[PDB]
Formats: sequence, C-alpha cells, structure tokens
Amino acid sequence: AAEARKSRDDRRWKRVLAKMDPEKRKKYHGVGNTAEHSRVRGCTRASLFKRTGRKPDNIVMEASIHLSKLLKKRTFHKRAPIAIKRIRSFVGKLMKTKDNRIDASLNTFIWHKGVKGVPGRVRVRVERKSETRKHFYTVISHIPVPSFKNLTTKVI
Amino acid sequence: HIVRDVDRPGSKVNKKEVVEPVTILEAPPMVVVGIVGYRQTPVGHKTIGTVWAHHTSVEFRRRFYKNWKQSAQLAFTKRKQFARTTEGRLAEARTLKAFEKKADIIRVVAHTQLRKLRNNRVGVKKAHVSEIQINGGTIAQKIELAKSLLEKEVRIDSVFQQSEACDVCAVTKGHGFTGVVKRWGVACLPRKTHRGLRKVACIGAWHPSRVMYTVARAGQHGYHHRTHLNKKIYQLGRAVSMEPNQATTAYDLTAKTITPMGGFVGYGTVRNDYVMLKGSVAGPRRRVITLRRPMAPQTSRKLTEKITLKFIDTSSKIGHGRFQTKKEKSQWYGPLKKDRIRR
RNA sequence: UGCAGAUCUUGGUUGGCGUAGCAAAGAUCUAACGGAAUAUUUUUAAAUGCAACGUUGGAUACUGGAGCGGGGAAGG
RNA sequence: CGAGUAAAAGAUUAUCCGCGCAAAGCGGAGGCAGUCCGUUUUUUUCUGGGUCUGCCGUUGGGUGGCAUGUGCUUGGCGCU
RNA sequence: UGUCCCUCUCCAAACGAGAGUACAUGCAUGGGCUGGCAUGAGCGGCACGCUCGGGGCUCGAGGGGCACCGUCCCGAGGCGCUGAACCUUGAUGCUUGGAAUUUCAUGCUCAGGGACUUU
Ligand SMILES: [Mg+2]
Ligand SMILES: [Mg+2]
Ligand SMILES: [Mg+2]
Ligand SMILES: [Mg+2]
Ligand SMILES: [Mg+2]
Ligand SMILES: [Mg+2]
Ligand SMILES: [Mg+2]
Ligand code: NA
Ligand code: NA
Repeated sequence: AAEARKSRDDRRWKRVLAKMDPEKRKKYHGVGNTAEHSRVRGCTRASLFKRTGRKPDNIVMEASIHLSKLLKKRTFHKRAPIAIKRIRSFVGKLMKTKDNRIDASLNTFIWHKGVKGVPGRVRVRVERKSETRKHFYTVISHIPVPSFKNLTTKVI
Repeated sequence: HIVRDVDRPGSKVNKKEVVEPVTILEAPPMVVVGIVGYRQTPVGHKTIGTVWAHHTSVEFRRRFYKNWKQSAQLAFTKRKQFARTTEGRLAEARTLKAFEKKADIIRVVAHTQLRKLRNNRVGVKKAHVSEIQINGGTIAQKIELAKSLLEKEVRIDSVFQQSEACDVCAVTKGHGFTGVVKRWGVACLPRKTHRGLRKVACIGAWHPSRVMYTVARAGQHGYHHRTHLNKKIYQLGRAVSMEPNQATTAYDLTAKTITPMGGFVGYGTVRNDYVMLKGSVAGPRRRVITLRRPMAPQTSRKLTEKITLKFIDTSSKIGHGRFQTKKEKSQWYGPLKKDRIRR
C-alpha cells in the first residue's frame, strides 16, 4: 500500500520546462536541466542512490578519521582514552556492531605521543567477520601513511 | 559597515563623511493564503471566520505535522474537495458577506518560502506563519485588496520604502541560568568576603518578613521578546540572480555583491532580496524577525533625512580582511605555486 | 497496688532521605586467558543482557637514592 | 442526569437557498423504477439504472503568468 | 489517524523543556575559498643546479685540519628549490542554484525499531 511509485511529476515538469525553452534569449541559467557542475533539478539526490542487496557479512573498509575536531579543548589527561572510545563508536555505527577489537598496532599509534598528544588524523583498516543466531564483530588496525591528502574512503 | 555623507545644518559633521554599522537581513517573498476578519465586542475582538486559498504549497502544509514524511499528509484534503463546488462557492460568499457587514479589522494569513531561501544552516523546512493587518480605506476596499492578493507572492519593496524607518520585533540571544551581576548589573563585593563576592549583600529588611519582587535574584537571562523603535532603512536590494552588482554605488564602481569574502560566518550567502537596516537588531543569525510600520510619529529631521550610500564594505569577517574583492587579492599575490602547477 | 509529659531510665521504631555527600598524594589503555558472572529475545547484524573483576604480553606514565628501595630497636 | 451563549431568528428556530429594514416585494430548484418502514400533508428512508452543471483524480496536447524544478491559469480527451 | 522514546543537528539548554530533521548534500572523507603563522624536511655550490628541446641568466661564509701547490674535509649562520610547510569547525567558518580558460567530488543508508492512543 505504501508503494507509491509515482515518479511522474518529474516526468511532467521536465517535459514542460523543455517545452518553452524556445525564447528570443533564454537566460534562465539553471532552469534547463542541461548545466555543468550542478545538481539535477526536480528530484532529491538520495533518489539517485543505487540500491542493491544487503552487503555481505565479510567486508573490508579503509577510512580516515578526523580526530582533532572530536578533541577540542578536552581535558588533557583524558584525550587518549577518549579517542579510543570515539573510534569505537565511529566504526560501530557504520558496521552496525557492538563488538569492536582495537588491536595493538592502532592502540600503540594513538598513545605514541603521550596522553595529551593524540595525532590529528588517522587511517584505519576495518574488517567485519561473523561466527556462531550469528554474531558479528569488527577488527580495527592501523595503516601508516606519509600524508593524508587526496585520500577517500574505499571498500575492498 | 558603510560610508555616507550627512546633511544636517548646524552640526559639526554637516557635509562630511561618517562610518555607520548596518545589519543585513534576507527577505524572500511571502505568500498570502488566507483572510480573517474581526469584530469588536464589549470584551474584546473576536474572530468571525477564515477564507482559505484553493491551492497551498507543501511547505505551508508541513507546519501542521511533527513528522511530515511519515504521515498520511491529509491536511486540507477535504476542503479542497468541497471549496470549488456550488455549495462551496455559496459558503465562501456567506463568510465574505459577514466580513463586509460586521467586521472591524481585516488581516491576511501569510507564510515564508524556505525553499527559495536555500540556506544550508537553517534546518527548518516548515514555513513560518503569521498575520498581517491591512490598513487604509473602507472595509469593502480592504476586502477587495485581500481577494486580489490571495494565492500570490508579495515582495518587500511593495511594503517598505528606502530612507524610511521601521520597528523590529525579535527574541534576543539566550544565556541560560545567570547570576545577579550579569543579569541585573549589581556591584561586586570586596575581596575579603567570606562565601563569595558575586552576590547582593542584603535582600530585605526585617519587616516586611518576606522577600519583595523588586530585589535582584539569579535566573534565566536572554531569550526574551523585545520591540525596538525607529530603525532607518538604508537599502532595499534585489536578488543576486537578477542584478549582480548589489554593493556597487555611484561613487564606488567596483562590481561586487553584498556577501563578504568568505561568506557570513555561520550563515552563508545571501541569495534573495534583502534589507539593510542601520544599527543592530535583537537575536542571533539565522533567526526569523518581523518588521512593522512605525508607531511613533515620524517628523524629526533625523527620521526624514534622505540616505545616499557612498561605500559598502565586503572584506572578510574572518580575521582582519584587507581585500574588498577576490580579484584584488589575486592582484596583490602573483601566480602562486598551485597556479604554476596548472600552467 | 492504677502514668502523658520529670533537658525522666532501658529497648524498639522513625520523617529528614535514596538526601548531604564518598573531590589532597597527576592515569590509565589494549588483546588473550580465567570466572556462573555471556554474544542470555519467539511475543540478519545496531536501535531488547548493561556495568564491573584477576593473571600474562604489549603501550603509557609516576616514585626519583632525605624513594609507595633494602635491613633493625620500641610496640605488635 | 442541576439545562442561563456579549449565537441565530420561527410548521416553537423543524420544512431549501439569494436580495431586501425581524420590511414591502422579487428571484433559483432535475426526472424515472423499485425495495424497507409507516396513524398524512407530493410519508421516511435504503436501494437501481438512465444525466446534466459546478468539481476530483486522470491521457496527452499545446498557450501563458509567477522569483525561474512547482505548482497554477488556459484549451480538449475519457473518467467518476 | 496521531503523539512520544531510541538514532541525527544546534538559533536552546544545570536536568526537564525548546527549535528542527525523519533516506534529507543527512552524515563522513577529500578538493577549492576565506583566514592564521612566517618560509618545512632534504639536497646543492659557475652547472650536468635555479630562473626566463634549444638559447639568455644567477650562484655565501668568521675560521680550522689532512695529504707533496692546488685538491679533499670540519664550521654557527646565509642563499635557491619556497608567501614553503602546517592548521582552518570542532560547543558546532563558507562552497554542490548569479557568472567565471574550474569549483565542487566521491562513499554510506537498502520495509527504521519500540510505547501509547479503548481511538
Ligand atoms: Mg574572612
Ligand atoms: Mg570577525
Ligand atoms: Mg507507659
Ligand atoms: Mg548526591
Ligand atoms: Mg568534601
Ligand atoms: Mg613530581
Ligand atoms: Mg619523574
Ligand atoms: Na574563614
Ligand atoms: Na625509604
């Protein structure tokens, strides 16, 4: 009952706005859907998201976390323990899991500059596994990089 | 802030330049959807009825729901099925006849267009609704204007004029629970005071044996409704899509818009019509503010002065801005390292 | 040999009240193991089993030889 | 269950609307068949098609206005 | 049919309460913009480096030490690559809707879950 496929008003408006495109001088900068470096007018961006099935249980993801924006004006002797909790909640929300192992390589990197010197940015490798209802858990490890520029999230 | 020349005989700044801070407010056009009428009784004014427009937008109907995207969205559906029928037309004529016969005040229901104000930081999508009174003419003439305005846009340039004054109604910035020193301005106590010095020493006499309402106490400060008077209108600008040279005056031929370099902090870009008011207004950025026609008499030399702007500042409000335009900054610096990579 | 009070005696119960607080001596983190203390649902995974404990390895940090080092008297 | 409108104005508010002074007076209103109930004045309902306006949601089409991606005014199509 | 709780934002906020959003450029990451500081590490000395494939440029040091005159080394600082390098929204700056020999670009959502409403 809640199907409501519709998607017709987009069809009507796009054929209409094409109809009176003929003018002496068009102006109307973005009204025509033919434009560069612009969104698609008439529908939401989320309507263009490719919908597939549920992702498999075993996936690997590489992502960067901006830590300095999560630790601003925080009490000094709490920064390293707080950063561990923030990373756990960051990954857990994405993977929909409550069991997240931190692993020694990542724990050493967070603590390697003292309790008040947590690095601003970190790159992590996240792997989700299942074992036996089924139980899902995540292992988080460190990925050393020379520079963080031009790096975006990837799925293996 | 701006620069202008003042005309004030007998003053020390007569025919001289001054610098005046101003406030910029974005004003997308409003939409009129309803008509209401009032009658006078020995106990006050009473509403007679309401005439609604046949077609209303989604942003208006969003106001009557807490979760619009997960609801049935049935508001005004029954009235739409009935309003234009033969019985519906008769019912509307009956209400309009009542307005003509026995009404005293005529007002119109209007709402804002948040969709046209494409602001990234203003999160609300349901429109703001308010009532606007119609002044002037007889009751019949007031109703005629309201009917012609139904289901149409109203632009701010048709209500106000440049070099006019106006009144501002707004809610001030909040501060939460506050002590007496900041809330009321009382004096602090000497340094040797046991148990703290940011207090009132004596809060009453022995008799009457209670604390009175005139004594300063700690509590909520800020977030109050206020009405301020006599704010001059320095400019009524139009949308940047139509005319881009918003901040170009007859004495400064540089082509620029009203948005400063780097954008207004916490707000963004001004994309629609706007009004420039002299001085400050209550509330933080992104808040909705009502402007109304003046209440006090407008006959003083200050109130009737004609305003002619000479310079408008558009430097960055982050840091100490020293460039008026992007082109000016790229003329000071030559080609940088990144540009060298491109070429 | 008769109790309502003597800031009466001895027991018990009581509002205040889940309240006031449990704030000197800088500080803990992670994986594995142990444990009844879990990964506890019938009426996919998160939104329905939280929180906390010891040992070992690794990390971080403190005492800083007038020492939370190693030995004695008095006392126990 | 203990009933008071800073409301209307009539077969005791029932038994239609519009104009009009609680006037004078003057305008508009679809028809046919069953059923089911009924103490009369063209009795109440419920039912069925045939149908004609105003009007929905529509199939597309072209004219247009509004601040120009979102909805309207037109003008037809077949649909309640 | 609707309201609230969990999850998300901040014009609000001691806790309640509020403004909002309900697959949304919503969130995340990156790129540009606007700003802050003041020229990174490394390498080098008439060119085989730097600057305007070939042509024009331009290139320090108080001192000291080996090895029979130059050559090879130690040396704070200085010069070139270099208005470099780093930071820039987070209790919460801008940009995916004016134009522009450039300003935005990817990733994640996969029937949201629960309580009450006698309606
Ligand atoms: Mg004292
Ligand atoms: Mg500033
Ligand atoms: Mg007794
Ligand atoms: Mg307590
Ligand atoms: Mg204490
Ligand atoms: Mg110490
Ligand atoms: Mg020490
Ligand atoms: Na004292
Ligand atoms: Na000792």
